[PDB]
Amino acid sequence: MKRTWQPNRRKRAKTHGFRARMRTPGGRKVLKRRRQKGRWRLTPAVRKR
Amino acid sequence: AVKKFKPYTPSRRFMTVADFSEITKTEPEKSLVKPLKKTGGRNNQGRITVRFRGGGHKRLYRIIDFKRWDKVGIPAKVAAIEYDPNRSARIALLHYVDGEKRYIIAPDGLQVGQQVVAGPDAPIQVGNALPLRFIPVGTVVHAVELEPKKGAKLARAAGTSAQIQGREGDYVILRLPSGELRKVHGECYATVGAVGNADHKNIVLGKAGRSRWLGRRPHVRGAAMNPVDHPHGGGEGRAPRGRPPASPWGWQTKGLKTRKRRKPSSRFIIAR
RNA sequence: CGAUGUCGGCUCGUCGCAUCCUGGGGCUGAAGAAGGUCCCAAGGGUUGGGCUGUUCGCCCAUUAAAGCGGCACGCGAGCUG
RNA sequence: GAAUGCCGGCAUGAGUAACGAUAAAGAGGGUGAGAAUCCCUCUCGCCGUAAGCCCAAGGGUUCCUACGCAAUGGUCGUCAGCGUAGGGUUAGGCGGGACCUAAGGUGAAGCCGAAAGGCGUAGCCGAAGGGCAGCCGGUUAAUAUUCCGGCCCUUCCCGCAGGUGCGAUGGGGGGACGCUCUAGGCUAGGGGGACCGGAGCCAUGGACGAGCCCGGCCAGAAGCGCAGGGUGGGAGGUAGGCAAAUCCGCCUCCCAACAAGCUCUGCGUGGUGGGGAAGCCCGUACGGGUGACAACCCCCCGAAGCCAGGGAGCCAAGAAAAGCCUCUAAGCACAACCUGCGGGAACCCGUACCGCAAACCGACACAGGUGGGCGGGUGCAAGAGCACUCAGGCGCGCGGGAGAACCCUCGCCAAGGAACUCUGCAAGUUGGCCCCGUAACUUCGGGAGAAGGGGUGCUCCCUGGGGUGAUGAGCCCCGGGGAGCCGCAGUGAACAGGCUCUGGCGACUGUUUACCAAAAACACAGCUCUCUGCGAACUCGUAAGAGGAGGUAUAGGGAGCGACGCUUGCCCGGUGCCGGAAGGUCAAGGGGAGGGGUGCAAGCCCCGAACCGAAGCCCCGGUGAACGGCGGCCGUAACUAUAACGGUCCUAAGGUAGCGAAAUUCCUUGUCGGGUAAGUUCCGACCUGCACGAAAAGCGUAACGACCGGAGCGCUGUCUCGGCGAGGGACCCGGUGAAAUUGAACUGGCCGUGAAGAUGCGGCCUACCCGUGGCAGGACGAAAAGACCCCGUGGAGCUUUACUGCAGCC
RNA sequence: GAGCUAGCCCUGGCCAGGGUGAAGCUGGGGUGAGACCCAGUGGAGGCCCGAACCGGUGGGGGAUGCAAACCCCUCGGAUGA
RNA sequence: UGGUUCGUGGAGCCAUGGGGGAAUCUGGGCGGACCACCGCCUAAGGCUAAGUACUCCGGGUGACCGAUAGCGCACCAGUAC
RNA sequence: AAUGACCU
RNA sequence: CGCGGGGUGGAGCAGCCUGGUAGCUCGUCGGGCUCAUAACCCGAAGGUCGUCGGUUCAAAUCCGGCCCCCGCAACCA
RNA sequence: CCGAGGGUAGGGCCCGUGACUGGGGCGAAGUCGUAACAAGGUAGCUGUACCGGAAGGUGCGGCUGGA
RNA sequence: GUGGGAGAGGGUGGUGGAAUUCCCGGAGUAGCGGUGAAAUGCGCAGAUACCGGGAGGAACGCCGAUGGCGAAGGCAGCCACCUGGUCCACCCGUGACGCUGAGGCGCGAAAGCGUGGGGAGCAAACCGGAUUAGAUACCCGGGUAGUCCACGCCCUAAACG
Ligand SMILES: NC[C@@H]1O[C@H](O[C@H]2[C@@H](O)[C@H](O[C@@H]3[C@@H](O)[C@H](N)C[C@H](N)[C@H]3O[C@H]3O[C@H](CO)[C@@H](O)[C@H](O)[C@H]3N)O[C@@H]2CO)[C@H](N)[C@@H](O)[C@@H]1O
Ligand SMILES: [Mg+2]
Ligand SMILES: [Mg+2]
Ligand SMILES: [Mg+2]
Ligand SMILES: [Mg+2]
Ligand SMILES: [Mg+2]
Ligand SMILES: [Mg+2]
Ligand SMILES: [Mg+2]
Ligand SMILES: [Mg+2]
Ligand SMILES: [Mg+2]
Ligand SMILES: [Mg+2]
Ligand SMILES: [Mg+2]
Ligand SMILES: [Mg+2]
Ligand SMILES: [Mg+2]
Ligand SMILES: [Mg+2]
Ligand SMILES: [Mg+2]
Ligand SMILES: [Mg+2]
Ligand SMILES: [Mg+2]
Ligand SMILES: [Mg+2]
Ligand SMILES: [Mg+2]
Ligand SMILES: [Mg+2]
Ligand SMILES: [Mg+2]
Ligand SMILES: [Mg+2]
Ligand SMILES: [Mg+2]
Ligand SMILES: [Mg+2]
Ligand SMILES: [Mg+2]
Ligand SMILES: [Mg+2]
Ligand SMILES: [Mg+2]
Ligand SMILES: [Mg+2]
Ligand SMILES: [Mg+2]
Ligand SMILES: [Mg+2]
Ligand SMILES: [Mg+2]
Ligand SMILES: [Mg+2]
Ligand SMILES: [Mg+2]
Ligand SMILES: [Mg+2]
Ligand SMILES: [Mg+2]
Ligand SMILES: [Mg+2]
Ligand SMILES: [Mg+2]
Ligand SMILES: [Mg+2]
Ligand SMILES: [Mg+2]
Ligand SMILES: [Mg+2]
Ligand SMILES: [Mg+2]
Ligand SMILES: [Mg+2]
Ligand SMILES: [Mg+2]
Ligand SMILES: [Mg+2]
Ligand SMILES: [Mg+2]
Ligand SMILES: [Mg+2]
Ligand SMILES: [Mg+2]
Ligand SMILES: [Mg+2]
Ligand SMILES: [Mg+2]
Ligand SMILES: [Mg+2]
Ligand SMILES: [Mg+2]
Ligand SMILES: [Mg+2]
Ligand SMILES: [Mg+2]
Ligand SMILES: [Mg+2]
Ligand SMILES: [Mg+2]
Ligand SMILES: [Mg+2]
Ligand SMILES: [Mg+2]
Ligand SMILES: [Mg+2]
Ligand SMILES: [Mg+2]
Ligand SMILES: [Mg+2]
Ligand SMILES: [Mg+2]
Ligand SMILES: [Mg+2]
Ligand SMILES: [Mg+2]
Ligand SMILES: [Mg+2]
Ligand SMILES: [Mg+2]
Ligand SMILES: [Mg+2]
Ligand SMILES: [Mg+2]
Ligand SMILES: [Mg+2]
Ligand SMILES: [Mg+2]
Ligand SMILES: [Mg+2]
Ligand SMILES: [Mg+2]
Ligand SMILES: [Mg+2]
Ligand SMILES: [Mg+2]
Ligand SMILES: [Mg+2]
Ligand SMILES: [Mg+2]
Ligand SMILES: [Mg+2]
Ligand SMILES: [Mg+2]
Ligand SMILES: [Mg+2]
Ligand SMILES: [Mg+2]
Ligand SMILES: [Mg+2]
Ligand SMILES: [Mg+2]
Ligand SMILES: [Mg+2]
Ligand SMILES: [Mg+2]
Ligand SMILES: [Mg+2]
Ligand SMILES: [Mg+2]
Ligand SMILES: [Mg+2]
Ligand SMILES: [Mg+2]
Ligand SMILES: [Mg+2]
Ligand SMILES: [Mg+2]
Ligand SMILES: [Mg+2]
Ligand SMILES: [Mg+2]
Ligand SMILES: [Mg+2]
Ligand SMILES: [Mg+2]
Ligand SMILES: [Mg+2]
Ligand SMILES: [Mg+2]
Ligand SMILES: [Mg+2]
Ligand SMILES: [Mg+2]
Ligand SMILES: [Mg+2]
Ligand SMILES: [Mg+2]
Ligand SMILES: [Mg+2]
Ligand SMILES: [Mg+2]
Ligand SMILES: [Mg+2]
Ligand SMILES: [Mg+2]
Ligand SMILES: [Mg+2]
Ligand SMILES: [Mg+2]
Ligand SMILES: [Mg+2]
Ligand SMILES: [Mg+2]
Ligand SMILES: [Mg+2]
Ligand SMILES: [Mg+2]
Ligand SMILES: [Mg+2]
Ligand SMILES: [Mg+2]
Ligand SMILES: [Mg+2]
Ligand SMILES: [Mg+2]
Ligand SMILES: [Mg+2]
Ligand SMILES: [Mg+2]
Ligand SMILES: [Mg+2]
Ligand SMILES: [Mg+2]
Ligand SMILES: [Mg+2]
Ligand SMILES: [Mg+2]
Ligand SMILES: [Mg+2]
Ligand SMILES: [Mg+2]
Ligand SMILES: [Mg+2]
Ligand SMILES: [Mg+2]
Ligand SMILES: [Mg+2]
Ligand SMILES: [Mg+2]
Ligand SMILES: [Mg+2]
Ligand SMILES: [Mg+2]
Ligand SMILES: [Mg+2]
Ligand SMILES: [Mg+2]
Ligand SMILES: [Mg+2]
Ligand SMILES: [Mg+2]
Ligand SMILES: [Mg+2]
Ligand SMILES: [Mg+2]
Ligand SMILES: [Mg+2]
Ligand SMILES: [Mg+2]
Ligand SMILES: [Mg+2]
Ligand SMILES: [Mg+2]
Ligand SMILES: [Mg+2]
Ligand SMILES: [Mg+2]
Ligand SMILES: [Mg+2]
Ligand SMILES: [Mg+2]
Ligand SMILES: [Mg+2]
Ligand SMILES: [Mg+2]
Ligand SMILES: [Mg+2]
Ligand SMILES: [Mg+2]
Ligand SMILES: [Mg+2]
Ligand SMILES: [Mg+2]
Ligand SMILES: [Mg+2]
Ligand SMILES: [Mg+2]
Ligand SMILES: [Mg+2]
Ligand SMILES: [Mg+2]
Ligand SMILES: [Mg+2]
Ligand SMILES: [Mg+2]
Ligand SMILES: [Mg+2]
Ligand SMILES: [Mg+2]
Ligand SMILES: [Mg+2]
Ligand SMILES: [Mg+2]
Ligand SMILES: [Mg+2]
Ligand SMILES: [Mg+2]
Ligand SMILES: [Mg+2]
Ligand SMILES: [Mg+2]
Ligand SMILES: [Mg+2]
Ligand SMILES: [Mg+2]
Ligand SMILES: [Mg+2]
Ligand SMILES: [Mg+2]
Ligand SMILES: [Mg+2]
Repeated sequence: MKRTWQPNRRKRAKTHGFRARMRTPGGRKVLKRRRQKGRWRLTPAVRKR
Repeated sequence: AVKKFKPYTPSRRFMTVADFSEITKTEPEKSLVKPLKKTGGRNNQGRITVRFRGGGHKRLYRIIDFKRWDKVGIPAKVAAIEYDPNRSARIALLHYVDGEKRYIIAPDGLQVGQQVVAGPDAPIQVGNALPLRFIPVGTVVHAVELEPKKGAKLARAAGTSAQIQGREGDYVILRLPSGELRKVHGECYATVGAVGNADHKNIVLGKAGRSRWLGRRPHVRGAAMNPVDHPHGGGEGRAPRGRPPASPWGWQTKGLKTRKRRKPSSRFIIAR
C-alpha cells in the first residue's frame, strides 16, 4: 500500500529547516536543546540544488 | 419563464434552469471596470467558521456600483445586461456619456439602449437613483442606502424591493423586503424600481451536484452525529431530540430571539 | 477468570439398556389372523424429504423398525458460523 | 532461584517449515582451484498500452573500467546493484536563477496582545501557470539539444549609417483563459505497390516466378506555394481612465465591409547537409566491415497532435502579474529612441546511473504503492479490449528425482438435477455482432439486452452507394441479390448477461467504519420551523481581526423532515421559547427612624428599621413540521352471538385518516386462504395492535440497488456419491536453514483415589529398543495477567431538572 | 507532527471505444393566429455497455503470509457530488 | 483581590484593578476593628560594595565506582541505529 | 321541546 | 416467584392517610303531566364495605394471613 | 418448396372459481334517533367541500319546485 | 356601405370615498360583548364609548328599477386605453353567398387542486360557552383552509323560462 513516508526535499526543508526552527520560540528552543545535547545535526540534512 | 426538462434522466425530471433571454448578447463580461480576482475560501485565518462551504465553480467578481452619487447629473446609456455569478440578480452594463463604464445591479423592466441617471434632478423612472426624499411616497425602490454616503445595502436580491411609506422630518419610512418598517435617512440614495429576475425563487436545483456547483457542501443533521459532536447526537436507533432543539453550540434554534436588545439602531425600527 | 471456546449442524464413531425393529418366552377378557401385556435378549439394523439457526417438534412418502440416553448438553489444535 | 524480572550467552523444536509468484527449460564450447547458477553459440518458453522506450519525483556513485569473493546474494558463484582503485556528469539556445505573478507566506505604515506574540493595504518572497533564442546528424568504455559537423537563432555593449520629439515603477491596450460537441486543411504515425535499390535463396513433392527475403528516410534559413489565426480606415467634440496624453473610452459624420490590406503562425518546398536494411564475413563482454555511387519513388488509412486567440451549443459563467504595443509627466532634445550593418561581450546551479523499480516509499534483491509522454503489426463490429507477434527486454538468484495420503489451483463425468445447505455459498448455464420479437406497470423518460428466437465460416457469380482520385483506373470504406463446399461444431481459439415472478427498505447517481459492518445507516434535491435590517445573525480569536460577504430577506445562519403522489388530526395542564411600560419577590447602591463603642468636650468610628431600588423567578396570556402526551368500568337489539344506543368515573386531551401477527405480535408455528407431495419462512387476508400512526412524518410509488426475504424456469460435483486425470506443494537426494514453546522427564490403559476430569498416587491390565509418513482424542495443548461477571471508596468517554464552578449572555 | 489520513485554497493533468438520441434548428402538416403532430438534422445527460483510472461486493487462498490488508476469481463507478 | 502564620475572621499592616479624593510640621502614616492617651516613624524619586547562591571551567582530596559498575560515552558517542 | 307495534 | 395499586346498595364512583357521620350520579319503587310513551316534576326505598383474625371504649378506615382484579419487573450470561 | 399437426415462448379476449371485502335487493309486529312532508318546529332542494353512530350538519355559490 | 344610438358586455392599467379590523397618541372611567335568558370571552396590566394620526385588505351605499348588457356562465364606485355583440335611419353596394349541425374545437357559477403572492372582514373543519334525555346541530365567543390576485388546472349545478 501507500506508506507514510513520501519524501520531498522542499517539504522537509520548509518544515524542519534551520530557518523554520529559527522563526518561532518553540523552534529556537529546539536548536538550544539540540546544541546543549551536543547533537552533530541540529536540523535534518536536506540535500540537492 | 424558467427552463424545464424532460425526464430523460432521474433528477432531470425536476431540474429547472433560469431563462437567460434578458441576458443580452454579452455573456462574457467586461475587463477594465471589473473583474477582480475573487478569493474562494470557506474559512478565516485558519479554521472553518461557516460549515459546509467549498467546491463549486470558479468565479470572477464584478465590482458593481453601489453608491450612485459620484455621477450626479451625468446620464448613462444602458449598453447590456449580463449574468453575475456572485449575486442572485442580473447586472446592467451602462455607458456614461462621461466615457466611464459602470455596472449597475439590473432592475426589472430595464431595457438596453435606455437612458438612466442619478441625482436630486432625475425623472422618477425605472433605473434612476435619487436621495430618498425627492422620491414620491408610495413608489417602490431598491438598492437603498442605510445611512447616507455609505452605499446600497437594502434590496439587491433578485425580485426584491422596498416601498416608501411616509416621511418624518429628516427620515422617510421604508417597508423592507422582510416586511420590517424602517426609518431610513432622507439623504440616502435609492434607485427606483424592483430588482427583477424574480423567477429566481422558482428554480428547482434538481439534484445533489447542482448544490455543489454553487459551492454548497453537504449539511449533516445533529441527529446524525454523536454526543461529542452535537446536542442531538446519539442515542440508539433514531431519537426525537430529548431537549429543546439546539444548534451544535448549545443555543436553542426554534424561537430564541438573537438580535441584541440595547442596539442603538432600535429607535429607527417599527416592525418584524 | 496469568482463558476449560459457549448452541446447533457436519464428520467420525463408541458405550448403557430402563429394547423401536428382528430372535426366545409366560399370561391374555389369546378361535385364527392381527393386537394387548410382561419376562429374556442388545448381535445387527434403526430411510428420504418439507418448515425452522434450531435442539425438539409438526407434517409428506415410506419402513421390519423410523428406540431412549451417556461419552465436557461426545467431537471447532477436524470443518462449519 | 524464581519477580510473563534486566543485559548477555547457548540450547529445544530441527536438519524440521521455508528458499518470495506454476513465464520453462535443454545442449555444446569457453574461463577457472572450484561451474545447474559466469561468458559465448544453437534450441525452447514469457512479456509486448510492456515485463519495451523517454521524462518528473525520490535516491546519491549504485554509471564505466581494472583487479578481486571473506561478508552482503535465501543455493552456488569465477558473476553482481558487493570489496579495492582509477576514470566519467562539458550548454547564451534544455531546466532553474541575474523575469513575472497564484493560493499562501513574509511584511514598511497601522492596529492588537501580561510576556512570548497575534493581525496587517503597499512591497517582497512563492510555480508542473505566464514569458523566453536549437534543429538534424557524428563521435566516448562511461557525457552530449552540452563536445564535434552542418544549418539557424537571442540578448546585451562600442561603433559607424539612416529614421523619430525621445522619454517612466505612471494611463490604456494586450497578455487573458470554462465545459461539451465539433469544420476545413495539414503533420506525427501506419498499410500496400507490378515501381526503385539489394546481398542472396530454389530446399522435401511442385515453383526461376509481377517468387521469397530486406530497405526504400531525416533536418533544412531566405524565397516561394498551400492551409489558417489576429485585426477595420479616416475627421472632429470630449467633462471618464485619480498629474499630463495625440493613447484608450464615449458621442457624431464620413469611407470599408471585406480577412480586400497589413501582419503572425502552421505545413509543404527549398541552397545544402546527414542517414541508409536483410544477409555475408568477422575476434571483442560487443561493436566493426561489406552489402551502397544504396535506392531514397507512387498510392492509401490517418490522429486525441498542429494551424489556436478556429466554430457551435450550454450554465455552474470560467487566475494574476511581467514581457510586448501604445500614450504622454518630470526632465532632456550635443541627449535619447527605432531600424540596418560591423566588431566585441554572453555569468551561477543541474546534467553520471536507477526510475511501475534489486538503485524511489514499504527493516528485505518484499507477488504491495508510485505522476507525465511514446507504446508498431495482424485479426476479432470498435478500442489503450483480447489472442499471437516487430523493436526491445525477460525465464522472476536453490536445483535434482519421485508420481503416496492430504491441500491448493484446474479439467471431465453415467443416471438423477438443489434431494446440498443458514442460503444454489461455490461452480455451472447465459455470453460478441446483425436481424426478428417483446408483458404488467409507468412520473410518457422508461420498464428493454424485458422475455423468446433465428442468422454468423469458406467458394464462385451478378449487383448498389460513397472517399481519394480527372468525370477513370486502382487504392479504401460501408451494402444488396443468387448459386454452391466442408466439419459434431463457423464471434470453430481468446475477450463478452443466466432469466422471470413477487415482497421488505431506501426515491434516485452518490458517501461512510484506511485494517472484520457499504447497509434500511450518511448525503441528496425538495418540504416546513426558526433566527438574522447589515458594523446582520452565527462562528473563530484575550484582543486586533477574519469568516459570513467584497453577500443584503428570492440573502445568510440554525433545526427537523428527506424525489414524488395523497395527506399530516386532538391536547398549551407540565417543560421550552415568544409576547405582557400592572403586581409579588428581588442584589449592590440610595435613604437614614433608631441604637452602640469611646472621648471633658467638639468630635471620631460602628452597626441599623421605614422607604426608593435591575434582570431573574413568581404571576397573565400565546405557541406543537416547539420538548412532549393522545383513558377505564358496567349495561343494552323479538334464537343465539354481537352492540349502532345508554349509564358512570377520570383527563390537559382521551389516537382521526391510513396501515396493522408488521425491520413493530409477548401468548404464537394466532385463524383462515395461496405457492408445496409436505411451508415455525414467504405472499393475501381477519384484527384479540402484550407494545403502528401522521415531518424521530403516515400510507402508497414508476425507476434505481454488489442491500434483505419468498418462489419458479434454465443449468450444473451443491448433493445421492463419488471417480479419474492435470499442474504447484506434500515425499526421497544435494545446498542454505528458521520459529512460537520449553520446571525438569526414564511422558502406557482401566477401575479407583486425590482441590471434585491423573503418564507421575493405589490396585490391576498391557507393554522389546529407535525412528519415518500420516490423523488430531489428550497432555484441563500454544497464543494473549478474561472481553463477560464481580471486586477497587481505580480511570476515562457520554448524559442530565446530581453538586459545584467557568465561558457566554442578561 | 496534515511528507499517512480528512477538508478546503492555488495551479496543471487525465478520462480508449462503443451505445441511447433531450432541447434546439430546418422542412412538411394543422389553426383566424396558435397549442400541437410528423420527419430530418442536432448531440444533451450526477444516462447505458466497457478499458485505462478510482473502488472493494461475494467466495476461495493466504494466517511465523509475497504482504503488520496481500493474491486469484467475481463485482460497483467510470463527463462527474 | 493578592502578600503575611492569617482560609473574612474582631482582620490590622504591606501591595494594588475600580470610584471618590487632601494636606506641607498646628503636615502625614504606624504600634492588629475602633476611640482616647502615651509613644515609633517621615510615604508617594533613585543608586550603593561586603557577608550570600551556583559550578560550563581549572586544582585538590576520597572507610567513591572499577567496564552489566562509574556520567548515556574509559574505546573518536549524544555517534551507530 | 321526541315518539305512536302489525293487518284490516 | 418479586414488586404496588385495587374489591363499598342494582350500575359507576366517593368516603380511609388527620378511627366514631357512609355521600354523588344513574337505576328501582309510589304519585303527577300526557289520549299514551319518553323527557320533566313531586315523594320513597335501598349499602354482612372480598374474606379470616384484634388493636381499640369503637374499624369501611389502623395492622397481619389468605382469595380474586389490574399494572410494573424478570437484567449480565 | 410449401405443408396437417406436435413442440416451445409470449401476448389478446371470454368463462368458471377464490380466504376476505364493498355496497345492493328483499324478508308482518327487534335497536337508535327525527332528517323530510304544515314556516315539520333551523324554508326546502341543490353542485362542491369538510365533518358526524345514523338520518344528517355546516361553509360557498345557485334554484322557487317557499313567505 | 354611409351616418348615428343605448348598454353593470369583455381584457388591461390607474384612481376615489364610506365602513370594519389592527397599530400609535390623546382624553377617559367600571364595565363591555352577547342572548329567549345566559355563559364562554374582552376589561383596573386602563377595556367598551370619544377624538387625532397611520396601516391594510375586500366590497362598491344613495343613483337602482318591477331596469340595462351578454350566446350561456355571468356583468355594478370612477377614470383612460384596447375590444366584441347589437339597434335605427338611408334604401347605396354584393347578389342565394341560406338554415341547422354527428364529431371537433372554444367558453363555462360556486366549491375544489397546483405554483407564488395577499389575508381587513367573513368563515367549512376545529376549540369552547350554552340549549337538550343526548347536540358531533340550530344560539353565542374564538378560529384555519378558503373567500382576494397572477398563471395553470378542474367541466359540475334547481348551469332554470
Ligand atoms: N328497504 C329498501 C332499502 O334498504 C333499507 O331498508 C332495510 C332496513 O333499513 C329496514 O329495517 C327496518 C327498520 O328500518 C324499522 N325501523 C324496523 C323494522 N323492524 C326493520 O324491518 C326489517 O327487518 C325485519 C326483521 O329483521 C324484516 O322482517 C322486515 O321485512 C325488514 N323490512 O328493513 C329493510 C330491509 O327490508 C333502507 N332503510 C331503505 O330506505 C332502502 O330503500
Ligand atoms: Mg483563526
Ligand atoms: Mg498561519
Ligand atoms: Mg442532511
Ligand atoms: Mg451514529
Ligand atoms: Mg450533548
Ligand atoms: Mg428506539
Ligand atoms: Mg438525542
Ligand atoms: Mg474462569
Ligand atoms: Mg496456564
Ligand atoms: Mg432387559
Ligand atoms: Mg407376548
Ligand atoms: Mg444400538
Ligand atoms: Mg430452511
Ligand atoms: Mg441442546
Ligand atoms: Mg449415542
Ligand atoms: Mg446439561
Ligand atoms: Mg458440546
Ligand atoms: Mg452471524
Ligand atoms: Mg526465592
Ligand atoms: Mg534472554
Ligand atoms: Mg534438504
Ligand atoms: Mg516435525
Ligand atoms: Mg515433513
Ligand atoms: Mg519443504
Ligand atoms: Mg526466487
Ligand atoms: Mg507470447
Ligand atoms: Mg558504494
Ligand atoms: Mg555495473
Ligand atoms: Mg571482473
Ligand atoms: Mg552465498
Ligand atoms: Mg532473500
Ligand atoms: Mg576464478
Ligand atoms: Mg563495485
Ligand atoms: Mg551576478
Ligand atoms: Mg525571483
Ligand atoms: Mg497576494
Ligand atoms: Mg500580501
Ligand atoms: Mg504575520
Ligand atoms: Mg515579485
Ligand atoms: Mg514555466
Ligand atoms: Mg529556455
Ligand atoms: Mg548512458
Ligand atoms: Mg553546435
Ligand atoms: Mg513617444
Ligand atoms: Mg498595465
Ligand atoms: Mg523438390
Ligand atoms: Mg513500405
Ligand atoms: Mg524538408
Ligand atoms: Mg486627466
Ligand atoms: Mg551501413
Ligand atoms: Mg474559439
Ligand atoms: Mg510587480
Ligand atoms: Mg545526462
Ligand atoms: Mg542521462
Ligand atoms: Mg534495474
Ligand atoms: Mg509510466
Ligand atoms: Mg529476486
Ligand atoms: Mg517490487
Ligand atoms: Mg526495497
Ligand atoms: Mg498508477
Ligand atoms: Mg496493437
Ligand atoms: Mg484493425
Ligand atoms: Mg471488439
Ligand atoms: Mg492486454
Ligand atoms: Mg454427472
Ligand atoms: Mg448427461
Ligand atoms: Mg433439468
Ligand atoms: Mg432443501
Ligand atoms: Mg437436509
Ligand atoms: Mg433464499
Ligand atoms: Mg453464485
Ligand atoms: Mg420487471
Ligand atoms: Mg439508497
Ligand atoms: Mg471496515
Ligand atoms: Mg454496495
Ligand atoms: Mg467489506
Ligand atoms: Mg416532500
Ligand atoms: Mg467582517
Ligand atoms: Mg468578503
Ligand atoms: Mg437555510
Ligand atoms: Mg431520516
Ligand atoms: Mg402532528
Ligand atoms: Mg404552555
Ligand atoms: Mg402542551
Ligand atoms: Mg398556558
Ligand atoms: Mg417572559
Ligand atoms: Mg441596603
Ligand atoms: Mg448606608
Ligand atoms: Mg459618654
Ligand atoms: Mg423586575
Ligand atoms: Mg394482527
Ligand atoms: Mg397456513
Ligand atoms: Mg423449495
Ligand atoms: Mg397449505
Ligand atoms: Mg401477512
Ligand atoms: Mg409493538
Ligand atoms: Mg414508528
Ligand atoms: Mg412527529
Ligand atoms: Mg421516511
Ligand atoms: Mg417499491
Ligand atoms: Mg449506488
Ligand atoms: Mg447496495
Ligand atoms: Mg466434489
Ligand atoms: Mg484427485
Ligand atoms: Mg499433481
Ligand atoms: Mg517409556
Ligand atoms: Mg480419574
Ligand atoms: Mg497409574
Ligand atoms: Mg514415582
Ligand atoms: Mg510421527
Ligand atoms: Mg492432540
Ligand atoms: Mg494437521
Ligand atoms: Mg485442545
Ligand atoms: Mg490454553
Ligand atoms: Mg487477570
Ligand atoms: Mg483486564
Ligand atoms: Mg465510596
Ligand atoms: Mg493532505
Ligand atoms: Mg465514452
Ligand atoms: Mg454519447
Ligand atoms: Mg428533435
Ligand atoms: Mg454515467
Ligand atoms: Mg455504468
Ligand atoms: Mg461502465
Ligand atoms: Mg494514458
Ligand atoms: Mg473508501
Ligand atoms: Mg477466509
Ligand atoms: Mg470492473
Ligand atoms: Mg493569601
Ligand atoms: Mg488577606
Ligand atoms: Mg473557612
Ligand atoms: Mg487604588
Ligand atoms: Mg497606609
Ligand atoms: Mg491605614
Ligand atoms: Mg508601629
Ligand atoms: Mg493597639
Ligand atoms: Mg514606627
Ligand atoms: Mg527617599
Ligand atoms: Mg545591588
Ligand atoms: Mg572497589
Ligand atoms: Mg558502562
Ligand atoms: Mg571483566
Ligand atoms: Mg551505559
Ligand atoms: Mg322510537
Ligand atoms: Mg303507525
Ligand atoms: Mg294480514
Ligand atoms: Mg315512576
Ligand atoms: Mg455482559
Ligand atoms: Mg376472476
Ligand atoms: Mg324534522
Ligand atoms: Mg326544517
Ligand atoms: Mg333541515
Ligand atoms: Mg351543500
Ligand atoms: Mg359542524
Ligand atoms: Mg363599450
Ligand atoms: Mg389608545
Ligand atoms: Mg339598391
Ligand atoms: Mg351552427
Ligand atoms: Mg369553472
Ligand atoms: Mg372558485
Ligand atoms: Mg389556491
Ligand atoms: Mg414549493
Ligand atoms: Mg368571527
Ligand atoms: Mg330534547
Ligand atoms: Mg360561530
Ligand atoms: Mg384540501
